[PDB]
Amino acid sequence: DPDVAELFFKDDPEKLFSDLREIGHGSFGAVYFARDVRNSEVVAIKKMSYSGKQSNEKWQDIIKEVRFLQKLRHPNTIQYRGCYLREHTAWLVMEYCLGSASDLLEVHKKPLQEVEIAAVTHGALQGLAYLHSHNMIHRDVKAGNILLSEPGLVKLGDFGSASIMAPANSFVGTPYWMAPEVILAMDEGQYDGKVDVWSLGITCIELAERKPPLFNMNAMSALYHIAQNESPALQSGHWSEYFRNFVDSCLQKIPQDRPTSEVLLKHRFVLRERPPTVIMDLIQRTKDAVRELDNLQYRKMKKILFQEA
Ligand SMILES: Nc1ncnc2c1ncn2[C@@H]1O[C@H](COP(=O)(O)OP(=O)(O)OP(=O)(O)O)[C@@H](O)[C@H]1O
Ligand SMILES: [Ca+2]
Ligand SMILES: [Mg+2]
Ligand SMILES: [Mg+2]
Repeated sequence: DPDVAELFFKDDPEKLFSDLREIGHGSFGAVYFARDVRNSEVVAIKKMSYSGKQSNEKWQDIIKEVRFLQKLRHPNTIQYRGCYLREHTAWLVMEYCLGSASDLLEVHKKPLQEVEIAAVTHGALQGLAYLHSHNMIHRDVKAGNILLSEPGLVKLGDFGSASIMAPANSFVGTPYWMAPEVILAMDEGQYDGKVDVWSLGITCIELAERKPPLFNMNAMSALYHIAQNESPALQSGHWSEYFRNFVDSCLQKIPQDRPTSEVLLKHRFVLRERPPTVIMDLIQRTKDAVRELDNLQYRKMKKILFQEA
């Protein structure tokens, strides 16, 4: 097969990686914490099976994601380390991140501090401006797809729904985070990288309030709501003016009035001076809490400590 010869390494993954532990579950299989035997380094492995009967589509999705991942070379995007094949299962290897921003919201059962939101937002934004400068669109920006890695960098992950070209016209994304002009393709229409700026605004609210607006409504009704109603905003007046302004700019409903990710890189919310260890401290803050969550042996957050086993 042309695609296997071109995109995959020939090694048997079973010989290269060990101590696999599930750290998540995707659409094609679990995602595992693992150690590369060649250097004792921890990695993340997304196993994607293409057996069964949906084999054709499954294989097609795998290759499409691999081709996208290998194009990426930016510090705020998840590092792709290659892929392997073994018995109808493709092993996509990536640098290992200790958790997602949503895992952080789940561990503390509290929104993040504004300075932490600014740091996470800034990382995700740099990653998005990088994709957009190459005519790509992520299309699924949300806290659950933003990963944190030691020492403390924030990276965009999950390129399963990305577009290699803009403008695009596919109904894709996760309802609560979807931009209005993407929903309007449910019928017909086109859009560009600005749909990610909208999703980033919703994600900012999600980090500030633990959930995106409309999370309390079923997905289908939410879609019509997003398309028809005016934009949501941060609920509380206690956040700084810069943060409130960043979110309101991200959530402009008229696409032409919404700024590109490139322009937002210079927004004061993102450029405001903050401690260079904000993320590191957050991670540590989180590790400490995971070790305290009662039932550490039955935790779904205990993975944040897997590399210590
Ligand atoms: N590089 C990584 N390091 C650590 N954990 C990761 C990594 N990539 C993915 N994960 C974990 O695996 C699960 C994610 O992946 P992805 O977002 O890749 O899944 P999907 O295939 O999009 O599945 P879903 O739709 O359920 O999110 C995530 O929720 C995340 O916790
Ligand atoms: Ca199309
Ligand atoms: Mg995902
Ligand atoms: Mg996905």
